[PDB]
Amino acid sequence: MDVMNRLILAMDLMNRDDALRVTGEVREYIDTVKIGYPLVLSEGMDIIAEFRKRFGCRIIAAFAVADIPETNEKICRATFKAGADAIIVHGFPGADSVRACLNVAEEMGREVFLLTEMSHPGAEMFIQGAADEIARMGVDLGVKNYVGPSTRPERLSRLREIIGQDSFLISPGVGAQGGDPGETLRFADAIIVGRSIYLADNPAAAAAGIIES
Amino acid sequence: MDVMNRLILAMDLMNRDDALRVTGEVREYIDTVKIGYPLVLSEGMDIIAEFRKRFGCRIIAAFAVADIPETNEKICRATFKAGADAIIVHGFPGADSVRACLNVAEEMGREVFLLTEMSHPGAEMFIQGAADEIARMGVDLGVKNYVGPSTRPERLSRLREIIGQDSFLISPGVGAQGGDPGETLRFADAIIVGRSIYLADNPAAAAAGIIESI
Ligand SMILES: N#Cc1cc(=O)[nH]c(=O)n1[C@@H]1O[C@H](COP(=O)(O)O)[C@@H](O)[C@H]1O
Ligand SMILES: N#Cc1cc(=O)[nH]c(=O)n1[C@@H]1O[C@H](COP(=O)(O)O)[C@@H](O)[C@H]1O
Repeated sequence: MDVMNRLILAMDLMNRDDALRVTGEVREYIDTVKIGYPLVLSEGMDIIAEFRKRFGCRIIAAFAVADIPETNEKICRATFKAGADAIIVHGFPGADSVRACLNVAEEMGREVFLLTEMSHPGAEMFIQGAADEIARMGVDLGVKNYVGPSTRPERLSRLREIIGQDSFLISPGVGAQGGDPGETLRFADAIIVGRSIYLADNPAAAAAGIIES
Repeated sequence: MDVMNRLILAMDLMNRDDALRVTGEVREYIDTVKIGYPLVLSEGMDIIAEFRKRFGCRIIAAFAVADIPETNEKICRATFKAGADAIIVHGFPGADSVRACLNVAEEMGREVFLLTEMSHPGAEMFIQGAADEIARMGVDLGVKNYVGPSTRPERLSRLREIIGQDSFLISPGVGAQGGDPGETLRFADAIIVGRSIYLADNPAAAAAGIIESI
């Protein structure tokens, strides 16, 4: 995936009008948009088609997939049918759940991102201790795309080590959760940014600002 | 929560027509339906309102919520606005992510179910070794409703031990994944059943048969 400006917009606004406006305003800067459940549960899967029609930006469905293999397969099918380029899947439910998603993505020609360690404080309780093994599981399964935390650069460094230079790594937690764009991009290929852009008075200026830095 | 016949239907059919037809066939037996992302992503969140209108069943949103606190809060907000009575939330992302869901549920008069240990084989890799501690975290947070695996009755037993007899416990993995209805109801208050009913030739007979076995 060639992410324009190394910057992925996390569009977690929950009404259609505002989400469309803000994404439109930053389209000169960003060609890849991460759409998750706050927007999808508010406006429907039809929102993915709408973004493709309006903007011709790649769409990553941030659905943190975390069910049994049979249900993960259905979720991936529904999400790729709607037009997502990629889906984010949790590794902590284990290898069979991840494989189920890889099998659908292989079949429909789309991508899986493996979420390895999360960026919020609570991630320290259980996920962090499992994360290096989760990332190594991903590599053994042939996963090529990963997600790891902007808020813990030492952990993001370790996860880049495990997955190698050829793997693709994107990282949330920049801005509102306290991660730095520059320090993150020493390990991640691209940064994910939501609130620092979408809650700005001038989203385009906020995006331009991050990019210029 | 009083689940009729201790049986919750997991409605994971992916089209509106089949989902409404199958649910209508078993409505005599079941007043609680677990609706997950397979149905919601195929048909929209309006399907929740439509089930309440047609059936008046309780709806548990099986969304395995597993994001950062701020995002979990927005998912719970959207879900309860859509008319879900309860939502399923993962414990593995930690206490702050579960507390975000509890906060919204409290504000809206809804219930959070904490998914401790999952029922599929992959659960053994990472989740199982954290599951007792996740359950203890639930107790510490004041969680009253939990989910644990029919496929590992000794783990389900341990979950019931940790949370005590006054917490409510529901359990998937019955039928298709190899769990036994009667054995699971030694420890769980209610069982979740999907494919054994909704893939049956006569779903009504499948549900009646299950209820008879218990
Ligand atoms: N993907 C993902 C996910 C995993 C993680 O560990 N940390 C996150 O912040 N996220 C998501 O990234 C986005 C971060 O947005 P923000 O820049 O903090 O506003 C949100 O959509 C959040 O749900
Ligand atoms: N809730 C939940 C979930 C957590 C888990 O550990 N195991 C499950 O099977 N489930 C869900 O319960 C249902 C079990 O359905 P079935 O009876 O195996 O067809 C599915 O909706 C599955 O996604």
